Amino acid sequence: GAIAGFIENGWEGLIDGWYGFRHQNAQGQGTAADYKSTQAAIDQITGKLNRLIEKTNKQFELIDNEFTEVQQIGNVINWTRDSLTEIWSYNAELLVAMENQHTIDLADSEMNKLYERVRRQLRENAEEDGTGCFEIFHRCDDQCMESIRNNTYNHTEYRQEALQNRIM
Amino acid sequence: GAIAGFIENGWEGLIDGWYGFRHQNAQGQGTAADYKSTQAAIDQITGKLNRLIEKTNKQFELIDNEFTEVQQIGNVINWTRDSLTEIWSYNAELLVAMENQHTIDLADSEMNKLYERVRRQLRENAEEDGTGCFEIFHRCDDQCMESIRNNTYNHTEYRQEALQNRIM
Amino acid sequence: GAIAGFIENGWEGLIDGWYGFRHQNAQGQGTAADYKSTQAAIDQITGKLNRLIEKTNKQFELIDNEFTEVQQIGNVINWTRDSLTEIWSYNAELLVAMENQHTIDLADSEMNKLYERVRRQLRENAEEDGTGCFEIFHRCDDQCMESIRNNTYNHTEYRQEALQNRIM
Amino acid sequence: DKICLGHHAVANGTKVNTLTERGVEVVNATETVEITGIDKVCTKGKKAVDLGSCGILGTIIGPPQCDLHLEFKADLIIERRNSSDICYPGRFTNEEALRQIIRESGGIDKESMGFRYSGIRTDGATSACKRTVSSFYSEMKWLSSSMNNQVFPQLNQTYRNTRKEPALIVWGVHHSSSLDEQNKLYGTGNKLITVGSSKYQQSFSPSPGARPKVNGQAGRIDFHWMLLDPGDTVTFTFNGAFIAPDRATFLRSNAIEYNGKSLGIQSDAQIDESCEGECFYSGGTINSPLPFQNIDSRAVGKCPRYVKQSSLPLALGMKNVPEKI
Amino acid sequence: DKICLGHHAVANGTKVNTLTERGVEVVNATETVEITGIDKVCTKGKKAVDLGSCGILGTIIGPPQCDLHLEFKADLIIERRNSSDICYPGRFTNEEALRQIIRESGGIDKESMGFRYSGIRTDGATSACKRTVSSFYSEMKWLSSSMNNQVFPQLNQTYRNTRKEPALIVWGVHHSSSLDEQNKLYGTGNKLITVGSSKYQQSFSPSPGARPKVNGQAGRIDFHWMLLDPGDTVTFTFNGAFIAPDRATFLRSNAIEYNGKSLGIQSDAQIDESCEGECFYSGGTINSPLPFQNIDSRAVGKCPRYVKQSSLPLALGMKNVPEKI
Amino acid sequence: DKICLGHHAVANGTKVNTLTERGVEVVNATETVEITGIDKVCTKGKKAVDLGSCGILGTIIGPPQCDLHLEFKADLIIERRNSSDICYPGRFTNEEALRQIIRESGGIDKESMGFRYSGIRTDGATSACKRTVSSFYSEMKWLSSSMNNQVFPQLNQTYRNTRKEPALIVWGVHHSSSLDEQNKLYGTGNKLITVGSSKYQQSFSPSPGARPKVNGQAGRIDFHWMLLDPGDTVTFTFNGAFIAPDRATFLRSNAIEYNGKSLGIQSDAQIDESCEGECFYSGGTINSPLPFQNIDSRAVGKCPRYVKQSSLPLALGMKNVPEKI
Ligand SMILES: CC(=O)N[C@H]1[C@H]([C@H](O)[C@H](O)CO)O[C@@](O[C@@H]2[C@@H](O)[C@H](O)O[C@H](CO)[C@@H]2O)(C(=O)O)C[C@@H]1O
Ligand SMILES: CC(=O)N[C@H]1[C@H]([C@H](O)[C@H](O)CO)O[C@@](O[C@@H]2[C@@H](O)[C@H](O)O[C@H](CO)[C@@H]2O)(C(=O)O)C[C@@H]1O
Ligand SMILES: CC(=O)N[C@H]1[C@H]([C@H](O)[C@H](O)CO)O[C@@](O[C@@H]2[C@@H](O)[C@H](O)O[C@H](CO)[C@@H]2O)(C(=O)O)C[C@@H]1O
Ligand SMILES: *[C@@H]1O[C@H](CO)[C@@H](O[C@@H]2O[C@H](CO)[C@@H](O)[C@H](O)[C@H]2NC(C)=O)[C@H](O)[C@H]1NC(C)=O
Ligand SMILES: *[C@@H]1O[C@H](CO)[C@@H](O[C@@H]2O[C@H](CO)[C@@H](O)[C@H](O)[C@H]2NC(C)=O)[C@H](O)[C@H]1NC(C)=O
Ligand SMILES: *[C@@H]1O[C@H](CO)[C@@H](O[C@@H]2O[C@H](CO)[C@@H](O)[C@H](O)[C@H]2NC(C)=O)[C@H](O)[C@H]1NC(C)=O
Ligand SMILES: *[C@@H]1O[C@H](CO)[C@@H](O)[C@H](O)[C@H]1NC(C)=O
Ligand SMILES: *[C@@H]1O[C@H](CO)[C@@H](O)[C@H](O)[C@H]1NC(C)=O
Ligand SMILES: *[C@@H]1O[C@H](CO)[C@@H](O)[C@H](O)[C@H]1NC(C)=O
Repeated sequence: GAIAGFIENGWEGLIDGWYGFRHQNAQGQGTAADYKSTQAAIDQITGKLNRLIEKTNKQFELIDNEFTEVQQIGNVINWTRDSLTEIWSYNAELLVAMENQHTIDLADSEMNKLYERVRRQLRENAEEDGTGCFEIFHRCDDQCMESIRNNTYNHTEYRQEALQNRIM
Repeated sequence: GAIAGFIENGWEGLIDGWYGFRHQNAQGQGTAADYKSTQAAIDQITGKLNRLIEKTNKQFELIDNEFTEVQQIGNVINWTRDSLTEIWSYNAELLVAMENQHTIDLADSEMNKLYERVRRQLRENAEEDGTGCFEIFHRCDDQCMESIRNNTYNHTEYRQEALQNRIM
Repeated sequence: GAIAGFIENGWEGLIDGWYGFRHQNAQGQGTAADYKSTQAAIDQITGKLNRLIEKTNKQFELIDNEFTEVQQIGNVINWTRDSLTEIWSYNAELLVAMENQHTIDLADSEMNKLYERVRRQLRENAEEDGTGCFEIFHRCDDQCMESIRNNTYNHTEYRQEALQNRIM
Repeated sequence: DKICLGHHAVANGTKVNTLTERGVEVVNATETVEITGIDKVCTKGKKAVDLGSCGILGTIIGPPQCDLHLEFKADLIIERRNSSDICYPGRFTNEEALRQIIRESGGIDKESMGFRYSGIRTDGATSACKRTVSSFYSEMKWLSSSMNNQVFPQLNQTYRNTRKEPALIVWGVHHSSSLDEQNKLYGTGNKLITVGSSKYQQSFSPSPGARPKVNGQAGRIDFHWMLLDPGDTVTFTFNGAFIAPDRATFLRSNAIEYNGKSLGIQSDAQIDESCEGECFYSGGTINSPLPFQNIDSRAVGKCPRYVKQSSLPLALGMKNVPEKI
Repeated sequence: DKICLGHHAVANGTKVNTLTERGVEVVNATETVEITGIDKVCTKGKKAVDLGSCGILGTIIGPPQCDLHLEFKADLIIERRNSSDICYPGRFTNEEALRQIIRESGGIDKESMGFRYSGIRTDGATSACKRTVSSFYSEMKWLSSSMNNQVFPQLNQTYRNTRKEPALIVWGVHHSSSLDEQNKLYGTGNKLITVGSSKYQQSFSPSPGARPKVNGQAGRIDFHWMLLDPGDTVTFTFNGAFIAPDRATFLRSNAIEYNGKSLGIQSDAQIDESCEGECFYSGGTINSPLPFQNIDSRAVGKCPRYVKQSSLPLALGMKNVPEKI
Repeated sequence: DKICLGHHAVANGTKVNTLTERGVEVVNATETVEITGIDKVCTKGKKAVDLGSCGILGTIIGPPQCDLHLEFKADLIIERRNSSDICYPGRFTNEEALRQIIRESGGIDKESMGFRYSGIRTDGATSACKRTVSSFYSEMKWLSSSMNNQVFPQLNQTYRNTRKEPALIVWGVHHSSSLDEQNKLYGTGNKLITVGSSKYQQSFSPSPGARPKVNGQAGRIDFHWMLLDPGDTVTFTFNGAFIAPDRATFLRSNAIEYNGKSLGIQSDAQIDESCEGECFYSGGTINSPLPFQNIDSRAVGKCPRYVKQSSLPLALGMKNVPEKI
């Protein structure tokens, strides 16, 4: 019945977004994707694959022959072609590993960007619970949650209420 | 008339430093570059270019001839030289992209280093406003700002005043 | 006589762990390694060296001869072998530098992971002192320190005491 | 009361590799190495010629099997395996470098080199070049004495490259089956062919003798060539054993006889004019979205990079962290 | 009262390099470039043959020094420097490509090619191939007239590859010291050897003459070879100067005469059957945990990558930050 | 009241590229690919020789155009295009490998090989080597009969390398314009030159005949060479057609006759002794701060790496984030 954020868990039930909010108040529970920070992740990842082509594609012709072989020269061409293949194989494999590290890390960054955004938005009206969640110390209805989600929450409206719930 | 830090904005008017403080108090507004954290960024970036030479420069001689060509051997030398060129072109381009990612990221790091320094220096006397700024809850004159800037601010001197302004 | 955390200093006296806690309370001082976060660093670093082999090892045979040389063909084989060597030398050197950046950065990450863990665990019962340490505002005996270390500290037990020490 | 931040997950994701770690599970991934080709040469929107049985060097001299390709125009030139460049046994000098030329010509144009003759047999033929009846290279003339054992005249021929494109000029040297047979066809004496350009000058003598019988003939004809700059003369001088050029070859990417620059591929695959393709190998065509291929090292054209690996999975979404109870 | 977080440090750490910076001090490090080899060829668990004085091409024709290796079986084949492939002066045609074949054979098997003779001298010998007495290549027969200055017969020999593996067939052409000496041994006349396969056909004539004296002899013997597919016949035809094959060589990685695929190394080092090794160079063996080597560019087998650098230090622990007062 | 942290910005910054993204705007940037060369060979602080019309192989044998470079001393050797290594038509055997030797010698030293003669003409000349009057290679002697159609003696010459450096020894074979002209100069008979070292032994016969007329002459002279180890003898034996060496060439990087190791460049550019440079190409010099160049693939010396790209912009400051209202 309890809810937890990203610090432990990914959400199998968030099916129309990459990132999102899950909440809890008198009204009950809710989940909402976040469009802006999902799209920013998607934008950095579409265009991969195309960038792997730009970086590694080429134009060449025949230098040896298959239907009538050209042997002293041909034993070195085979050896040089094989050597260049190992270089390009090391390079491709490294490029994909590099691209993959960057995808995984950029996704982590948009999650942290967004949590830091909400943390600095709630100011002193809320406290971090350790699991990627904020415990809010005022009464926060469904139209106040959306306030936090769409970045228009005015922390002053609720500050004194929060501080009498936080301290006492 | 209002001031904002790095989280939204770069400062076109900071013309004698890379990083810096901008403030606000009864005395009025002010801007000051920060020498130490500017120089630390500059130090990591001078020596690029030289490092690109170390890593990619070489010594070679003639193996084919331009004024009297050496054709079976020469058609493979041309092909092998062209192949090595593509490898080194991929490598140079990758090296510059890598160096460029590192410059951009190291600069972001010296800005965050410095903000984290000031955050932990103000302790409980100040609150983050979300734009890279701290709202200070005591009276902070020009010689107290410099106190925060030169890292000698004693947060205890002002703690009780701050907490009676923060809570009430 | 005073203690400081990682933000300034490494600890020459932590000799049975990579990461650890150092504390201070009525009982006196203490130091304890942390097994989980030390082992997680060690796990990511063992298997280097083996991964450098996977990525760069090969199988080849003789193409030129040492006891009876094969000269026009041999002057290009020497030149192509030397060229491939420079490529692989650039690659090996880059691979080690890359691996080294990753070791240094992953170690920094397990230290920050662990500090962020403790920060979010103490909640409002403690304050960051700037040097990698938390000033705790309740009375915290040796069996409460272990509570913080083994991640079972219940911040609620001590909250009201902390807040009457923090605010007044 | 409370708000959480989070990211999606799926039940099973796909394993990729990073620099640091092997088998990291992400939400979404795509392959990067193409392993599957199109078993056809895809010529859609290209002008292609399948030479079939015609070896490409044959389009210059003109054996029976190359009769449909003496002048041809192509962006894409397909060579086949069983192909032959000749009928009457023998081979080209510096062949591999003449092929690479015709392969990237865009096709060849042919023009008559003007040569006329007197008191010679010029209509020499062979059961080796059969059409309706014994015949010979469509672009060459075999020159013999006109009466058996008569000695062959000392003759000079000049041709001057008029066009602004360089000319392909081929000639041959006939090597009789024995010293007797040379005497029959050219007469007794010392046989010498000399070919003179402003950059080229070589001379050739027949080397008569009993070779193995190929295509029914123990003699040989050996072809040689040169490239003739505009405004230059080739000089033919010879007293026998001479296979003379009747037409010069001009490349079409040097000129509406024009057709820029071709790619010559060697392939075992049927032509398909319905699919589009830029990269070809002996099994057909590679047409992929993917940046790498594992199909064939020796692919030619606009091609994905060949790599040893058959799989390099790329991540297209985040590290997959399954939900907890 | 207070709790700190921290990480270990040591008093002196080792300098490594990163992409960004040079000489970063870490807690722990390891070398990655191997600079030290094992000055022995390490054959533990491998079947090795040290050919010593026997040049590898000698194991086919069989000079005195190769007498112990005419049939041999090996995973690892060691060639030495002072080695000689012949006794009677002369050399192999396309040698370097015949070596690379025998080097990766796994050893060679020998079988008799069946040839018998009539009215010839077949027991020709030379002070150049000495055993107990003047002798000759153990796998070849020298064929002369049987009476001085008698002219040598015109002869035909056929051998058909029966086995499913391709056959190594070697023959020689003797080049007499002068035109006089050729007459003595083969008689006067035109000397011609012709060798015919279904893929191969070449012919050879002796070129007699005064060469420098090597191993006491001014004549020469030149060896030639071919690979004979299963079910194919080689045809020997000759009227003199013929060094004939008495046994055919079959590779063992093509067959319990079997021994898959060998590595041929060239080395100056003693054999040691107590150490294990997969990578070899002229100084011995490289057997290292390390991914790179600085020892020799020309190492062969399963090898660390060669690099120009003699050191590339890898970090195995964190950046070392010394403790402060 | 309030304090902000921040970083600088500028109004327009320059676009660079990262691994992740294309066209990121930063505050400061610098080019890394050099596109602009110095159209001069920059020899400041180097000893250079411009060979001009003198082909480099000419400095060994000594045609008229190489008269100022017979002994020369250089760190930097500049070859030109129109250069010729000879006067009397003919060419060097294995030339390209003799050039690469002289190019990296540091200059050549010359010493007399001691040869004297008897009853021969040794002062043979040619309108092809003109100085004041018809002349010949300054370091060679042309040897003829001394009376027309007289047969030429059988002669032996030995020279022993005394110095601790290996010696360059050149000789020639004259090929007369016809069999008649050979008879005039050397007499009738079989003409044979044999050259013998302890590692080298070759023999040469003239091949007389009507070649095309170059530099007014239809004959040819072909030069051959060898490297003679210290304490070794070359043996010259010949009965005609012999162009003999009068001086041996010793390299200067093998010795104050000493001048270590040279770089040989081929360039179309004027010399400038005022600029400094380490990397050269046919258009002149590359002297850049930059790590890469786009100028010429075939540059030689201490050089920036050649790359296909004409621009790879490097960032020297942070990502530029313009200020907001
Ligand atoms: C131009 C000419 O004479 N052509 C002959 C040709 C040549 O004589 C010969 O190939 C020179 O190599 O030979 C032709 O075939 C003949 C065979 O039918 C015959 O049985 O043997 C002949 C020599 O003994 C000759 O080979 C041919 O090419 O088919 C006839 C042709 O008219
Ligand atoms: C098969 C045969 O006759 N073998 C001869 C051999 C050949 O005659 C000769 O090598 C052909 O090149 O020569 C042998 O040695 C002889 C020397 O002893 C002699 O002093 O000179 C001879 C020629 O003048 C001949 O070289 C040999 O190979 O040792 C003798 C052998 O029976
Ligand atoms: C050493 C000698 O005799 N030199 C001759 C030289 C040779 O006779 C000839 O080049 C051998 O190839 O020829 C010289 O020129 C002559 C021409 O003037 C002449 O018109 O034709 C001659 C042969 O018919 C000969 O070519 C030369 O090299 O200039 C004269 C020189 O004394
Ligand atoms: C998830 O990754 C897949 C690739 O595996 C993406 O799907 C491809 O989408 C394009 C058009 O979007 C189609 O042309 C392809 O055929 C799809 N590939 C296959 C093989 O199905 C998909 O867009 C990605 N979606 C997300 C949200 O990551
Ligand atoms: C520190 O690094 C060293 C490598 O320099 C590690 O020690 C090696 O350990 C293995 C077994 O653990 C031995 O086979 C090697 O011989 C050791 N190397 C040498 C040369 O001594 C050690 O494990 C690392 N320890 C830590 C905690 O980092
Ligand atoms: C900004 O980048 C420029 C490079 O574009 C730096 O300027 C070069 O500075 C050196 C000496 O400092 C001069 O030798 C060069 O000629 C300058 N380059 C050019 C082409 O002007 C400058 O130092 C950098 N400054 C900052 C603060 O980033
Ligand atoms: C925040 O709330 C206070 C309540 O008085 C209001 O005055 C103010 O305009 C609000 N908006 C911002 C952005 O401060
Ligand atoms: C901080 O301020 C208090 C005020 O009493 C003082 O005692 C102390 O020395 C100051 N300095 C530090 C670093 O604590
Ligand atoms: C925390 O402490 C309170 C004290 O009442 C207790 O009720 C609770 O179960 C504790 N544990 C957690 C994890 O909240």
